[PDB]
Amino acid sequence: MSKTSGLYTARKLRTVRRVNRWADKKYRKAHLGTWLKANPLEGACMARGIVTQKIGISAKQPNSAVRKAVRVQLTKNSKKITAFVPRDGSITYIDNNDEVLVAGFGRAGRAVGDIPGCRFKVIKVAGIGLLALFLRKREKRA
Amino acid sequence: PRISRHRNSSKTYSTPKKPFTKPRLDAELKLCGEYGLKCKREIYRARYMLAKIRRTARNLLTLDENDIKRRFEGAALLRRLHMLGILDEEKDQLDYVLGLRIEDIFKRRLQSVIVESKLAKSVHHARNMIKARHISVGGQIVNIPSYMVRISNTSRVAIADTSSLA
Amino acid sequence: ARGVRKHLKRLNAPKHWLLDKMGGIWAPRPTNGPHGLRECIPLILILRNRLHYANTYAETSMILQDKNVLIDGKPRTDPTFPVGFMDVFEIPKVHKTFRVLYDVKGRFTLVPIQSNEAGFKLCRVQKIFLGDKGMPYLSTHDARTIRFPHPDIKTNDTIKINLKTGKIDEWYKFDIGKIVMVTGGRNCGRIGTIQAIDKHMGSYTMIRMKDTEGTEFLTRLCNVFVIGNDSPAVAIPTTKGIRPDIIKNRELRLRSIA
Amino acid sequence: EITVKVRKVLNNPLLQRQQCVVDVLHPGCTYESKEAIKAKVDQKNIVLYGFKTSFGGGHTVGFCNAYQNMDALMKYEPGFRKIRCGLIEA
RNA sequence: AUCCGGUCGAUCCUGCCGGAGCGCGACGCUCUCCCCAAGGACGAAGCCAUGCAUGCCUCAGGACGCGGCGGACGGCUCAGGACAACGGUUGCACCCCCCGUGGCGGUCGCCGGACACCGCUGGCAACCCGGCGCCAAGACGUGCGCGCAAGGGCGGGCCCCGGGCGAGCAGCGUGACGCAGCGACGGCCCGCCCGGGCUUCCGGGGCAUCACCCGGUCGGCGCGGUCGCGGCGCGCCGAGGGCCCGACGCCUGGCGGAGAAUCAGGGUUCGACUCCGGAGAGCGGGCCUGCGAGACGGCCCGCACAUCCAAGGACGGCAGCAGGCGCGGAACUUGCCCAAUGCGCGGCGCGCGGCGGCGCGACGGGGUGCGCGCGAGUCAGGCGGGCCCACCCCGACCCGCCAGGGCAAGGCUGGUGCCAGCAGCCGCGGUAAUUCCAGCUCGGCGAGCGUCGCGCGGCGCUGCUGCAGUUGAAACGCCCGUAGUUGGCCCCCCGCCGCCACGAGGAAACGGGAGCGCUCCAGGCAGGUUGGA
Ligand SMILES: [K+]
Ligand SMILES: [K+]
Ligand SMILES: [K+]
Ligand SMILES: [K+]
Ligand SMILES: [K+]
Ligand SMILES: [K+]
Ligand SMILES: [K+]
Ligand SMILES: [K+]
Ligand SMILES: [K+]
Ligand SMILES: [K+]
Ligand SMILES: [K+]
Ligand SMILES: [K+]
Ligand SMILES: [K+]
Ligand SMILES: [K+]
Ligand SMILES: [K+]
Ligand SMILES: [K+]
Ligand SMILES: [K+]
Ligand SMILES: [K+]
Ligand SMILES: [K+]
Ligand SMILES: [K+]
Ligand SMILES: [K+]
Ligand SMILES: [K+]
Ligand SMILES: [K+]
Ligand SMILES: [K+]
Ligand SMILES: [K+]
Ligand SMILES: [K+]
Ligand SMILES: [K+]
Ligand SMILES: [K+]
Ligand SMILES: [K+]
Ligand SMILES: [K+]
Ligand SMILES: [K+]
Ligand SMILES: [K+]
Ligand SMILES: [K+]
Ligand SMILES: [K+]
Ligand SMILES: [K+]
Ligand SMILES: [K+]
Ligand SMILES: [K+]
Ligand SMILES: [K+]
Ligand SMILES: [K+]
Ligand SMILES: [K+]
Ligand SMILES: [K+]
Ligand SMILES: [K+]
Ligand SMILES: [K+]
Ligand SMILES: [K+]
Ligand SMILES: [K+]
Ligand SMILES: [K+]
Ligand SMILES: [K+]
Ligand SMILES: [K+]
Ligand SMILES: [K+]
Ligand SMILES: [K+]
Ligand SMILES: [K+]
Ligand SMILES: [K+]
Ligand SMILES: [K+]
Ligand SMILES: [K+]
Ligand SMILES: [K+]
Ligand SMILES: [K+]
Ligand SMILES: [K+]
Ligand SMILES: [K+]
Ligand SMILES: [K+]
Ligand SMILES: [K+]
Ligand SMILES: [K+]
Ligand SMILES: [K+]
Ligand SMILES: [K+]
Ligand SMILES: [K+]
Ligand SMILES: [K+]
Ligand SMILES: [K+]
Ligand SMILES: [K+]
Ligand SMILES: [K+]
Ligand SMILES: [K+]
Ligand SMILES: [K+]
Ligand SMILES: [K+]
Ligand SMILES: [K+]
Ligand SMILES: [K+]
Ligand SMILES: [K+]
Ligand SMILES: [K+]
Ligand SMILES: [K+]
Ligand SMILES: [K+]
Ligand SMILES: [K+]
Ligand SMILES: [K+]
Ligand SMILES: [K+]
Ligand SMILES: [K+]
Ligand SMILES: [K+]
Ligand SMILES: [K+]
Ligand SMILES: [K+]
Ligand SMILES: [K+]
Ligand SMILES: [K+]
Ligand SMILES: [K+]
Ligand SMILES: [K+]
Ligand SMILES: [K+]
Ligand SMILES: [K+]
Ligand SMILES: [K+]
Ligand SMILES: [K+]
Ligand SMILES: [K+]
Ligand SMILES: [K+]
Ligand SMILES: [K+]
Ligand SMILES: [Mg+2]
Ligand SMILES: [Mg+2]
Ligand SMILES: [Mg+2]
Ligand SMILES: [Mg+2]
Ligand SMILES: [Mg+2]
Ligand SMILES: [Mg+2]
Ligand SMILES: [Mg+2]
Ligand SMILES: [Mg+2]
Ligand SMILES: [Mg+2]
Ligand SMILES: [Mg+2]
Repeated sequence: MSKTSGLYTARKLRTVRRVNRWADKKYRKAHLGTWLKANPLEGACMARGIVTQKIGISAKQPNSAVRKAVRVQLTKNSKKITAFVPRDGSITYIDNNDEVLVAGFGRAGRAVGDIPGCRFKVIKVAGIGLLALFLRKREKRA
Repeated sequence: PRISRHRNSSKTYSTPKKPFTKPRLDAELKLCGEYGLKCKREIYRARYMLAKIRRTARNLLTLDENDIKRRFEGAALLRRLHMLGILDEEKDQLDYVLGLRIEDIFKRRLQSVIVESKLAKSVHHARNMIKARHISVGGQIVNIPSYMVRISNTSRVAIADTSSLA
Repeated sequence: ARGVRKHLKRLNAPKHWLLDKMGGIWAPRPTNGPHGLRECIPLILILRNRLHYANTYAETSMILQDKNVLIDGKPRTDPTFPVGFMDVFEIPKVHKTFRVLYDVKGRFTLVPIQSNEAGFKLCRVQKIFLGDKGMPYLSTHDARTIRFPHPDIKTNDTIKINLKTGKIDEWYKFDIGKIVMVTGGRNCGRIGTIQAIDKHMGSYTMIRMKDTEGTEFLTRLCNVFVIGNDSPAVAIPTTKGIRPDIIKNRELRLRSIA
Repeated sequence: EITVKVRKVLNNPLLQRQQCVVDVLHPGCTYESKEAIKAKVDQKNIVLYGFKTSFGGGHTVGFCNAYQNMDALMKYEPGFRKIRCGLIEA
């Protein structure tokens, strides 16, 4: 019957499911424990760090552009990341020592769109929300 | 702990699963037009309050006509549905509960009752008059547009004796 | 812990006390005495919670300091004193005498009784044993002790005690066809006649009884109290140990607001 | 005001008092105080407390402790209610 | 009990990627009124200035002191610990227990002296103490008394089977020891009660790139120790004990349950925190006093850290309540009070707990009009409250956040010209852009909307119900074969399993659910003979 039947086979039916559960990439990513170790944010929604550089990144094949990003050192584990800055003209609030709050792009650690090697993005600069800085609701000191 | 930790609370509405469906999007605003509804939540609440009384009946109807659970809870459900006027006397069968719509629930609101007896010209004027403490239920001043009026208490809906319209 | 418990949270109090879950973090903890924690009621829960002679704890104390309450003929000055099944409850200044029994929902009720009845008590023989220098003793459901009992009295019988001398004047034997009342479980409070006794070697002995309308029920032998011989030796509530079904109870409830 | 009624009267010769629930009816107007309606419910042995007004007005419910002696009130009454009536003030 | 966009010139599939719902936190923007309500848990059980968290009543005006009861309960936390703990279910004929409530009470003439508070003198930086002296008891000490505390030797029947059992159990008699406890205001002792200690059966995480493991380990005999049984410890004797029905080892950002999130049915995931149980108090150990502690708002020692100082010494433990530092994406006042609910002593005590303050974590109700009267505010009096306030009553004045090509509801002008930028996915932009930046208009949800991460759903892409294996990923090259799983037909009316039904017994809160107009409502257990089934 391609599966075992019979009134006394509960142990086998449970062993098979336990073994074949690991064959799914989603389950293996969320349950094995290697992704939690390798995750730069250590399983958190966001993380703060200091900017070490400003950079421009080429887009992928069918598009043509220079995307604006920053290399960031993490406070809590001293890892190296790169984070994207959205919203036209926003790369002008980022001095080379500016505490930044950084979150993900969505897709839970996968690159999106046309930016090669980018999985994070800046949401706050030196204490102030970057979106409200673009919408002209608050301003930086000087 | 503090005593307040033992107090219960609950959500009383369910949002739909596909938000951007056109036919129920305009069917949902004809309802906001025939009744002075503030926002979509007051529709959601209604459907939620239907979805429970529909779950009970279908549980008892799967049972047998002579079981005590049917004899007890179906009688309780019918006795509760007849006092609020959500269901009428001539339908005293548990199978008459399943074909109920939301409009039956909306028709027993105080805002709707006062419109029926023509105390208010429209439903919007009725809502305004409700907020102004201008209407009493059984000699008791009721401020709530969403108030649910029992058939016992529908003979006795008036303007309040204390009022500027008296 | 490192020692005995002296507190009792409100949600952890026995469910037949009918305590309400707001209005307090704590509940009274019954003091040790004639009755256990689970099968009792703290005395305060009658004077304040039920009869409203007092309205707070502090003014419930002063009623019991000046000794206005007698339990089995003695003034108890302790608010968490455990009063329980068959205890005589007499308040003289209001001339109220009660006997503490169970109702048909397993809760304590007070039954008015006459001055010709409050001078005696029914106890259940819990055990016979040899004490010091080999003398015989019997122990009851009230933590009472009697030396040199008449040899006929055996375990599970009930005895009748005058409430001033503290001696025995009558006894009822546990048999077939005796009138009985259940003191705990889930048939607590209802009254019937014994029609079976099934012993199981090593294990519990079960009793089958039958009400006065003929309803039959079962329980353990540790829960059946004899109240007489085909006629109850005492007074019982108006319902007389007949338990309605939920439908008839509902129609009686509908009739009260009617 | 013009309408004062009482129910749930319990005589308590242990605390030397009588306990009551009082309903006050004042359609349209206020009832001005408890010190006012104290006449309808001697006067100095009446202890009035726990008064609530319903929504819209017109109804009030409260509680009465009516003592018989005067030592009884200084003995069995909480030490802050005797200051709300001006009887001690410390 | 629902799907939709993306592989091609076009087409049907497999298959994933993306979208659409609910919940929990964090971030952004924004906020009129009222009710309910969580709040330094998240590999830092990291470190702590200051104040508070435990007191209340026999002998003289009172304090003070002596004596007594309590401080082992209550509060905090989740570090350790995976055949533990914990949940249901048994037992002690192997046990200990304060208070309280019943009992019981037979034991080979009013005694003594001395300690603190206190006087007189001192030492010391301060912590803390010394010397001499008059004085009491419901404190000790010794005791007046009809002999009886522990332990011990004999008192059983050689198919099979009341004092009290299912069960030879408990008492008593009689020979020897012993001289305990209770007696200077009469209590040793006994039953119950609550509580504890262990204990029977079933349940009780992952990894096989951990296949063999253990040697007081498995059993027996004898003593010791314990409240008590027991390899619990010690001497002697034997070689046992566990394992693919997964032992042993390793790992866990592992406290368990009652429960919670999601939602056709079957399921998946999480169990910091309210109740119940366990464990700890910087980390190891040790102990005294007591009925009860291996106690940390008790003591002693080692270690790691701090504190004052005349340099001789003395001295500490916020995972209590506030508060601070550090850390982190992430979490409030150094408030008032014993009035309530309860606990200790009886009149007090109590950072238990209660009341206010901060509080868009989250819940519930009502507004920004209607065809012409209101609420939000203001000032007074009530009501309430430990005292003030909020609510209620009477009197006189008076949005926003995201979008607009498709998925997916909603389309004209200027700027920019593969640049700037958008875009979860398809894609958009090359100087006519339905998508960038703006203006107008329009759409959705709405005092609340968007973004990030995670759980559940979507998903019959984990499949027991219920997937796939000719060619899309997938039948071992073949035969034998143990454990495992499975096994034709037949006798009915016995026994022993399983299985179905009905009972008994044990916890509430949660979850359902009968009845009841907190003005409705989230609630609560109310109420007008009652009720909480
Ligand atoms: K198959
Ligand atoms: K299959
Ligand atoms: K198979
Ligand atoms: K089988
Ligand atoms: K499989
Ligand atoms: K504990
Ligand atoms: K103890
Ligand atoms: K204790
Ligand atoms: K409680
Ligand atoms: K409670
Ligand atoms: K509680
Ligand atoms: K107590
Ligand atoms: K489904
Ligand atoms: K396609
Ligand atoms: K093709
Ligand atoms: K396809
Ligand atoms: K923390
Ligand atoms: K912690
Ligand atoms: K975590
Ligand atoms: K977190
Ligand atoms: K911390
Ligand atoms: K003690
Ligand atoms: K102590
Ligand atoms: K805390
Ligand atoms: K833990
Ligand atoms: K104790
Ligand atoms: K065990
Ligand atoms: K066991
Ligand atoms: K066990
Ligand atoms: K087990
Ligand atoms: K494994
Ligand atoms: K050995
Ligand atoms: K041994
Ligand atoms: K040995
Ligand atoms: K050996
Ligand atoms: K294993
Ligand atoms: K942990
Ligand atoms: K289901
Ligand atoms: K499943
Ligand atoms: K299910
Ligand atoms: K499903
Ligand atoms: K918490
Ligand atoms: K805890
Ligand atoms: K807990
Ligand atoms: K608890
Ligand atoms: K507990
Ligand atoms: K506990
Ligand atoms: K605990
Ligand atoms: K502990
Ligand atoms: K520790
Ligand atoms: K320590
Ligand atoms: K330690
Ligand atoms: K230690
Ligand atoms: K220690
Ligand atoms: K102990
Ligand atoms: K120790
Ligand atoms: K220790
Ligand atoms: K402190
Ligand atoms: K902690
Ligand atoms: K505080
Ligand atoms: K910080
Ligand atoms: K910070
Ligand atoms: K108090
Ligand atoms: K005590
Ligand atoms: K407090
Ligand atoms: K007005
Ligand atoms: K006003
Ligand atoms: K005006
Ligand atoms: K106005
Ligand atoms: K006006
Ligand atoms: K845009
Ligand atoms: K995405
Ligand atoms: K998509
Ligand atoms: K697409
Ligand atoms: K153009
Ligand atoms: K799935
Ligand atoms: K599913
Ligand atoms: K499904
Ligand atoms: K198949
Ligand atoms: K392949
Ligand atoms: K292959
Ligand atoms: K292949
Ligand atoms: K094959
Ligand atoms: K194979
Ligand atoms: K083979
Ligand atoms: K074969
Ligand atoms: K074979
Ligand atoms: K085989
Ligand atoms: K087999
Ligand atoms: K099998
Ligand atoms: K088999
Ligand atoms: K077969
Ligand atoms: K069965
Ligand atoms: K309970
Ligand atoms: K009655
Ligand atoms: Mg504790
Ligand atoms: Mg050997
Ligand atoms: Mg748990
Ligand atoms: Mg827990
Ligand atoms: Mg906490
Ligand atoms: Mg402690
Ligand atoms: Mg310790
Ligand atoms: Mg931070
Ligand atoms: Mg409202
Ligand atoms: Mg599935």
